[PDB]
Amino acid sequence: FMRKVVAEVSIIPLGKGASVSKYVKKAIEVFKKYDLKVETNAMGTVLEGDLDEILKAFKEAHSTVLNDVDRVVSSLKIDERKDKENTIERKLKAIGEL
Amino acid sequence: IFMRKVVAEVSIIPLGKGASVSKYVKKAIEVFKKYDLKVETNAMGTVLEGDLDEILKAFKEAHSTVLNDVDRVVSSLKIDERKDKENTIERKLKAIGEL
Amino acid sequence: MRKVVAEVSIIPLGKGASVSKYVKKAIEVFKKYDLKVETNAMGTVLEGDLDEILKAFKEAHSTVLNDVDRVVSSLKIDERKDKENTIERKLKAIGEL
Amino acid sequence: MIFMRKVVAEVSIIPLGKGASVSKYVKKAIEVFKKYDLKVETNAMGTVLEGDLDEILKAFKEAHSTVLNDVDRVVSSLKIDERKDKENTIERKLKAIGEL
Repeated sequence: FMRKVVAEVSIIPLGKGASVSKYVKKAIEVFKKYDLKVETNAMGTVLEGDLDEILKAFKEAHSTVLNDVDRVVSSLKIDERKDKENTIERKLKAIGEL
Repeated sequence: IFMRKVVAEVSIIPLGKGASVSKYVKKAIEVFKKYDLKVETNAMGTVLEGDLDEILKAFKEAHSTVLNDVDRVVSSLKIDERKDKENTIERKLKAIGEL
Repeated sequence: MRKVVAEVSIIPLGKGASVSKYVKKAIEVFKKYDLKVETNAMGTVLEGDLDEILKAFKEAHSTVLNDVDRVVSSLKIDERKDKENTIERKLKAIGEL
Repeated sequence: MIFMRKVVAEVSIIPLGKGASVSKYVKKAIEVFKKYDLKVETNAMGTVLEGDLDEILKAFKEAHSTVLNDVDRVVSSLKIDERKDKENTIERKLKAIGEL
């Protein structure tokens, strides 16, 4: 990485009803192809790594799901700072989660 | 006796105090322990599982707790609810093989 | 009165292509409350009491859930205590009014 | 605008700096978006964009980065709504929602 950040992604296919886990699992598999730390939770997936890699993984993940459906709503949230390292563990420690 | 279970995610961001906002966020998270909710904090937000009304109240309090020490706060609440299957963190994670 | 400016986005997960149909229903719900409502292409901005917004949010979400099996709704709140916060004030502060 | 893959999006660039006021930084981000080949419609909680997906991703990164140059931390969000069965435009969504 050159410019590390911490992010969270959510990819939701529309028009396929409520059972969409099969599509979401596909998106998660996409992130794992990149040089990123992947921590999936029940409402999205947190990523740690190069900003460009995250942007590319986000687009691919979104696009992969869209390939199987007609509409997808995807969200990408980036948290980047200059005063400290941008890592998952640092954020967790800062709030006493470790 | 009445449980309308949903899974949600909350993020509270205090503004005007620079980059170091963890001290405020920690306080907001503490609030959740007072409610009958499952709490799973991650690096970008806090996932909650429990009654919808309880999550709405916990959200308002967490938001307000931070606003007490800062001048401005931007808070987000996302709700995921379905009526065909149980709304639990465990089931969602199992469904995608994370458990 | 505890005024805030907020944004609500509701995603209904159905098997048809028209979601706007259900979202329109959610927007009508907002209008039953004492709130200023400004809908845009990605969500609806609300201005009014925090409690009223929380109630309106819950009802809008629930109304859509009555038509589809799953709904993902988001509520974002921007509250400040140093100044009065309103839709028009926020817009003018950035020269977008 | 010029595109190969049009989508409708909403962005919010939140600077974590000194003082509750962030208007200066927010306007800076908005000016960045306007420099790209996109339709820009700012509302009180975010900025809606219409244009090519890649142009939006580029604009997003630059807006986020330009704000980060002035403050020590930035939390930026991008939400994309893309469909293949109908055109992805602000106008269509507004007409479909009863606003136009």
